[PDB]
Amino acid sequence: MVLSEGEWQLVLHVWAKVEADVAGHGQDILIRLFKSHPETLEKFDRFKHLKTEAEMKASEDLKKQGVTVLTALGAILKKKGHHEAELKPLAQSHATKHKIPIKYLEFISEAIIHVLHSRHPGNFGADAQGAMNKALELFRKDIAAKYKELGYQG
Ligand code: HEM
Repeated sequence: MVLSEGEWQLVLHVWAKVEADVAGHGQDILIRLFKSHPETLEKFDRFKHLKTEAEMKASEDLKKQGVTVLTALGAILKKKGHHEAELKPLAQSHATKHKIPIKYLEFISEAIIHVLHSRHPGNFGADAQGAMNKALELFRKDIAAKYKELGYQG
C-alpha cells in the first residue's frame, strides 16, 4: 500500500501536535493499551507488576518507555513510507528478543488512535483518522513481512 501525499500530510499534521508533549502522549497510549489488553503488560518485565492505573501513571519507567516508543514511531512516519532501514532493527528485537505478535501491534495501533481522537478532536476528524489508520496498517504490514524473513510468526 501507498499513502498519497495528502494522507501523509494529515498524519504528520496531527503528529506535530503529539510532539508538543511526547512523554504525556506516551503514557496515555501505554496505559490505554495495558488497560484494554492486560495480557500485553506481561511482556514488559520491568513493569508488569504494576497493579493499577495510578501505579502506571506514577511509574517513571513506563513513561520513559512511552517516549522511546513514540520517538521511534515518529521517525518511521516522517519517512512517509521509505522506512526500510528504520524497520529492520525494530523488527529484529520485537520478533527475536521480546516476541511480540502482530496482534499486539494491532492493539497498540488501536490505543494510538483512541488517544489521538480524545486529545486532538479538531485535527483528528474522519479523514485524518483514516489516514493514520492507513499509515499504521502500512507499518504493520511491513513489519509482519520482516518477521517472516526473520523466522517469526505472522
Ligand atoms: C508502535 C509500535 C512499537 C514501537 C515503535 C516500539 C518501539 C520499541 C523501541 C524503540 C524499543 C527499544 C529498543 C528495542 O528493544 O528494540 C522497544 C522495546 C520494547 N518493546 Fe516495543 N515498540 C512497539 C510496540 C511494542 C508492543 C506492542 C509490545 C508489547 C505488548 C512491545 C514490547 C517491547 C518490549 C518488551 C521492549 C523491551 C522493553 C525494555 O527494555 O525492557 N513493543 N519497543
